[PDB]
Amino acid sequence: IESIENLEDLKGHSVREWVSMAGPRLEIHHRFKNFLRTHVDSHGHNVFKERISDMCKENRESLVVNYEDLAAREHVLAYFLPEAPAELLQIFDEAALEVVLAMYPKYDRITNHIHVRISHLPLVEELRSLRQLHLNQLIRTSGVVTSCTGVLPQLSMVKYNCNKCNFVLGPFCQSQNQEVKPGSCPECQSAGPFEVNMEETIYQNYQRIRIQESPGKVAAGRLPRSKDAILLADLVDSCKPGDEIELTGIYHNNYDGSLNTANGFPVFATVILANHVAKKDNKVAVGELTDEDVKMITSLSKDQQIGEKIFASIAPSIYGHEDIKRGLALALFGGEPKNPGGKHKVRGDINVLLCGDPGTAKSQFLKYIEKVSSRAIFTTGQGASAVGLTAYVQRHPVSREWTLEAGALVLADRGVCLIDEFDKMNDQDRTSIHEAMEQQSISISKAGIVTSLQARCTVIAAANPIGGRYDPSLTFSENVDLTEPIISRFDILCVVRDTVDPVQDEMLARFVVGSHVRHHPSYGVEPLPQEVLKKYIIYAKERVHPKLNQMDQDKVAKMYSDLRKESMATGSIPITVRHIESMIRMAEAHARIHLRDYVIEDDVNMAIRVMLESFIDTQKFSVMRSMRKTFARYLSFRRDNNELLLFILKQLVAEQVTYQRNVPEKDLVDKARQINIHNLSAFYDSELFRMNKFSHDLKRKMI
Amino acid sequence: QLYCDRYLCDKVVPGNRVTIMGIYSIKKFVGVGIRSSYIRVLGIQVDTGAVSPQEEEEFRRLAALPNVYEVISKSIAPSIFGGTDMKKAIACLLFGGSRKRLPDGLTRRGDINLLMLGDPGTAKSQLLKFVEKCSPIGVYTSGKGSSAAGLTASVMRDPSSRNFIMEGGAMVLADGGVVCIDEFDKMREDDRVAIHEAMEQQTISIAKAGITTTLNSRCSVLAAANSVFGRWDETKGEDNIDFMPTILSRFDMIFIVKDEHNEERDVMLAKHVITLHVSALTQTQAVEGEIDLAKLKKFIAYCRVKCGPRLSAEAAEKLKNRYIIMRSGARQHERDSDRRSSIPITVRQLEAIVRIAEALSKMKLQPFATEADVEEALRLFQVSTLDAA
Amino acid sequence: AQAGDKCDFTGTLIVVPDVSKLSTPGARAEETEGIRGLRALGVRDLSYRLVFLACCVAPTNPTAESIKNQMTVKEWEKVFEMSQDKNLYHNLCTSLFPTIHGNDEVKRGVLLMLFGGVPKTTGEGTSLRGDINVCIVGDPSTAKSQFLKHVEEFSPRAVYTSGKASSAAGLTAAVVRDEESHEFVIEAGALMLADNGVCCIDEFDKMDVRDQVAIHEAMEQQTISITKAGVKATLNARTSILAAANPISGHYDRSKSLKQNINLSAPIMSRFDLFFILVDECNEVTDYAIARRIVDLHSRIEVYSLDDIRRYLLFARQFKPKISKESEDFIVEQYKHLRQRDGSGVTKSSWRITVRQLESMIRLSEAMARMHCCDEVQPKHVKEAFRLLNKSIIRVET
DNA sequence: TTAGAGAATTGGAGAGTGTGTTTTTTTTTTTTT
DNA sequence: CACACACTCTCCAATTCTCTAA
Ligand SMILES: Nc1ncnc2c1ncn2[C@@H]1O[C@H](COP(=O)(O)OP(=O)(O)NP(=O)(O)O)[C@@H](O)[C@H]1O
Ligand SMILES: Nc1ncnc2c1ncn2[C@@H]1O[C@H](COP(=O)(O)OP(=O)(O)NP(=O)(O)O)[C@@H](O)[C@H]1O
Ligand SMILES: [Mg+2]
Ligand SMILES: [Mg+2]
Ligand SMILES: [Zn+2]
Repeated sequence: IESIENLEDLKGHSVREWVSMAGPRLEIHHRFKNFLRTHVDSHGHNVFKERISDMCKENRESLVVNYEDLAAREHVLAYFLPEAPAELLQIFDEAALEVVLAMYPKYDRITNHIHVRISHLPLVEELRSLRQLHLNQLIRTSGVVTSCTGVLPQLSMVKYNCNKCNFVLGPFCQSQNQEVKPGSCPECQSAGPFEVNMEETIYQNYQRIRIQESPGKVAAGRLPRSKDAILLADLVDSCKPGDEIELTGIYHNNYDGSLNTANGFPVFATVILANHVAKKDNKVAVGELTDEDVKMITSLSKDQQIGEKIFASIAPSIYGHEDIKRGLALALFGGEPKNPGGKHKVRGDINVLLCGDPGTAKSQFLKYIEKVSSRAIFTTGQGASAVGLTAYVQRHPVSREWTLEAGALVLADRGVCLIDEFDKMNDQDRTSIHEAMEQQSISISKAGIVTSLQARCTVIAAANPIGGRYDPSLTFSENVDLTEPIISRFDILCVVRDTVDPVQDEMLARFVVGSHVRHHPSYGVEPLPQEVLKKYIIYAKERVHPKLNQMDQDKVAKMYSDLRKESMATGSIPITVRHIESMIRMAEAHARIHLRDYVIEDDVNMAIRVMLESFIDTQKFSVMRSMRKTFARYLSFRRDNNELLLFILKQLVAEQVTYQRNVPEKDLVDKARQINIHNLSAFYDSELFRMNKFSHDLKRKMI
Repeated sequence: QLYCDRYLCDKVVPGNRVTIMGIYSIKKFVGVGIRSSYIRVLGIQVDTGAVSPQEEEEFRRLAALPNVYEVISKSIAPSIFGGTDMKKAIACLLFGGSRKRLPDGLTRRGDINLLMLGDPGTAKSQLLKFVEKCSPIGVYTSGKGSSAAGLTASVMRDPSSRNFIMEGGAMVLADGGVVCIDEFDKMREDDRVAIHEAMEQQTISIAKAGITTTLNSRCSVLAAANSVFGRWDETKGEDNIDFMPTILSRFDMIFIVKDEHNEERDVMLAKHVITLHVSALTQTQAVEGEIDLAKLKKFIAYCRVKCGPRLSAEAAEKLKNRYIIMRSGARQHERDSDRRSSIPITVRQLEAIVRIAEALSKMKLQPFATEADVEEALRLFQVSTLDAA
Repeated sequence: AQAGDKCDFTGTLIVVPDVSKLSTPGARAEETEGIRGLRALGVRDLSYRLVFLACCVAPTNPTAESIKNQMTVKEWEKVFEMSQDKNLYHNLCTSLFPTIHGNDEVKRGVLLMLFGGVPKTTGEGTSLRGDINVCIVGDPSTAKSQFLKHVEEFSPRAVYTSGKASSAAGLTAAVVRDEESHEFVIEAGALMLADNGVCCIDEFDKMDVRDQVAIHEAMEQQTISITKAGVKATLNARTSILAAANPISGHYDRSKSLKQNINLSAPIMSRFDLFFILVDECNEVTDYAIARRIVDLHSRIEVYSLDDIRRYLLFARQFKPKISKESEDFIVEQYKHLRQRDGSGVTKSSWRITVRQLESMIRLSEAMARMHCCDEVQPKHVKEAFRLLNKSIIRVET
């Protein structure tokens, strides 16, 4: 077969038969092999070497190709791909298998076929806009998955035992169109009750989903359109009911006598043969992270001011509210679940309650967390129910047996449940979340179903006080209207007030008007870009797991004991035992923010500060100052310790001068590791050595 | 779906945890080439009706040693600081009394019902989660997430054949064991009145859609609840309880649990919690002076199936006189208050004391309950009587 | 064509057989008696039903570039005339509200509510509200409902509704069982139907509790979040609200503040950009003028037309004014003035000046610049917006 | 030039094969009570 | 199961082609 120098001249054919014949088929095969081997990104890095290597590391049998890259590098393949998608995807699968077995010669033991998936295809279509013009073409659509079958085995290459003799009928390919009837046995011509040879038959995973238009893209009072889609092989369980997805697939039609007799006209059934599923929720998975991305994340973690940067990156368009940003950062990164002895589970997720005045950006904080977090569920007040929050039982739509279904807390199982207008809920709806908040489970005993579902989510709620205005004359317990069991289930408990303060009002006004200028259609520390923050968050949550070695038990124990005393004194907030475990969770969350594999006293002091400041915030005006001096003098607001390193430096300089008269930074840091004062960067940024005329340089190491 | 064959039939029941060994296969007599799959079971390993003789004689030893009650109580929820009387009552609930049928055919309940009621953050849910895992038969359900039909038993039509069938609820699934009803104050009153018969008579009489029967629900109810005002709020007294006297009289013990703010208690509790969180990485080493959960589960099952005690005569005399004294005290307390207490002291509470004494003896595999057992039962019950008065 | 539309269908009446009875080589076959004797029909009988086959559909009685190309040169000239008109503010007010006697400030507020601000999206993806919300409180004898009627009959895509619900879905949304599927589905409310429009809510003081709660999310975040059995949804409610309300006990008292005169809570109060109050003064000359105007509208009648204002509004709303630095300084200083003035009554139950009122000033100045088709907001626009906002604060206090 | 006797082709009768069929109750959930 | 429809195949004989005599 001679190489074909121009695929583009169809010479009167259509694309389907043109690429079906051998010459153009081999030319397409070689072009796709060369594309995979030689395509490089803007930095010159061979992207497909990395992608195939990751696929073979993880045994995933599927290779995502970016259509933008294909169109940029090899034009005619991008030209023919949407016109004859089945044929070219078959050729691409063959070529990808050749390249994969060139890279990893033993990968045939793991797979026998590589599925090339296409992403970022510009041929986006609305479900309501699909026409007969799109038939047998590669389309891209969006919608919410509303139904899913179980993963079912489907015949792909089926063999039949002959009904009389021992012969086996040849491989017949399943089509998605009709049942394959064997015909007659070529040995003996019998055509009786044939039966499938299960052992010699090749099966494939099958899953039929129904997607419909997303409820925010449909018009009000209008019914949504929907399509069936077939997921085959490793595309099964790419989505669940409720998932917003983008779906690339072949728009396929076949004759259906049922539709013909339903309509009275020869109407053909339609289905999408899915090629690529991408959840609009998970725009970036952990598998999508490249070596550049993880190198960026790990190098960025070494900044040593990263905690302030991460805190500042929480809702960068909101002035002030540094304590809110801190608490939301800790909740967003989260702690670690633990189960000592396999018999005592304790939650790792941190729950947050933002109570306070109108127009104080509580809802804006909640919508920011919704936007930034993967697996965010947002709900509001009366719009939620006990049943809808937790889980619900219904007659199955077609078969009519009772079936359990996932509520918001179950759907957010490794994510965030956001409850705006939390005080406006019904008590019966609000009490439903207790088990999910603490025990991280939802137990249902209804209509013959008796089971517990996992609801390991983090609850971030927003509320108003009684009368819609916080009263410093009263404590939090006196003006919230919530009760102790629900108040104690929130680890971080924030009060936001809108009191007059002219200088802060001027700065806030300038920030707000500057924001309106910046975002037109066209604290000090600087934040991360939000894309980088999302990548950092998912890496920190999935690839990093803090472990607590010690936390200086005496400090936290004494703190908890007298925090209990003052809570009993004022009645401002119940403290129970949950606040201790909140301390451990917040320490683990700060360690995760710093990407530490092990928790340290830096994290413990951060958690201590958060707890004490919020508890102080719950108090009245006069009581608040006395509480401030109480917990500040006696307990640990460990701001800095520069004096010890200062006189260690002075002592070392005095001894060195005395030695020389009659590498100092190495001497200093040696003493700083000998004594438990290891955070020396703070001393090097502080003024105490500077006005004493010392200085530092990481290269010269002289001071 | 699982296909079992010959002796694998009735080797398991709903609620069992299993490891199946079998052939993944299609049935062979939505889509075109779709085939329904199932596992043809070739072996069943119930993860955990028989005790090996070595386990058997070790259980005899464990019952024989003199401080078995204390060892069991320390084995109940070892990760929980304090609550020793509550753990002891839970041990009595786990072992249960002795069920009896009298000469006239009337049955007397053997199981013990326990209600924990009060302040938040007092490990009530952790105790329920322990008991559900430690009991040989045990189910956990939230009061909010349950209904009358789903608790006792439900009636429904089958798509395979248009006839009405029964499906067991929590009580039926836990028949022979414990139902751990968390959030017990949250369930609806109409759903709460469903379990009265299953609590006392230990039966569920259904007459619905033509099918009329009486199922068995011989199970303990261990319930957790909060006060009406969240915390107990000690000035309120009887207004802290919205439960009816009917449901409250069906509970053998009602532990009103109050979170006591004491400084040394708080320091010890905090150090315990911090050490508990710290020790998660320590390879799960064995411990002295207590029973592992997997062993205590088997021991409870063995004692339940083997030993049913009775009261001795002198022990019964002691119980009689103490009951009369307690009844007079309760009457005079209600008269002095000029108001009815939410917790009534009834003949079911007498029989509850009897059941607790029998459970204490069953821990030791003794055919008879002694005055010591009756005294300990009365000591545990007088916490519930403290909770009444 | 969509369900509820009244359409003229042009085509043919045809007859469609029961095709399930017909057996052919392509496909085999699946109280009145049909016609018989066809080979394809066998021993069965063929019934018929009448079906209309429409070659054309139309209604029975009916981008920026898209607007430009759709409209005509004469319409361009009229748009340019209005853009260059002096006294355009009051001209548009009088043209939109001819039946209304007086209440010239309420007319201005409603006009700027129609023009609206510029929506924006933050760097983190959260949205900043562009729509303007206005509430008209007054005695039942005043013109509060007539403002809503004029707005609704002027503007397209607008809804009129009472605070009390005519349906299971009231203002926001509801969840009801499908009669065909026996399945829980959304029923859309007035705000959802008014998405990207104006919702004129009369008797706003009489909301049901579900709407009283969900209006919090609908008025500021412009979404309605539903979490019930069988349905999880975030429903867009990008609507400008024109509310009308009655004082408690049915009449206003000027000695009391508006917070004392109406039952709206402080969270609901903070949502509205402008508040207006109508008191029925027992003034004989005003009654004289009212009767004259009404009977003239009924007898004699038998500046600008509403169609012209529709075209000009549709043209002008595509403008996106930017904030000048000097106008930014003016907004900042005006908000500092407003906040420190509110500090004199913050301890004594004022309509406390939240950040929402700063952003309402921004929205109102942007609406002014849109009305004048300006590329950039100016201190004159900021001053007029501040005038309306400040007068609303003062009238709310007393 | 017509038509009639013998041989070959086409019409259709009928023998044989394969396919399809005979209001009711309990429970949930949201909204309305 | 069993009793009607629906469909195919085969054989039989009736009509038309070819060659001859009246
Ligand atoms: N400190 C702030 N910085 C920036 N914008 C702010 C700030 N405080 C309030 N806002 C703005 O105020 C508006 C209202 O915010 P929102 O989150 O709805 O308030 P809220 O906390 O939800 N009050 P409420 O809904 O009654 O409970 C938004 O446009 C915010 O951007
Ligand atoms: N004495 C204790 N020892 C150890 N952990 C404890 C103790 N008391 C409370 N906790 C912890 O507190 C948390 C809450 O426990 P939980 O079982 O929910 O108590 P509860 O009384 O049921 N709370 P509530 O449902 O609001 O009444 C868990 O993480 C427990 O481990
Ligand atoms: Mg809010
Ligand atoms: Mg609990
Ligand atoms: Zn054969």
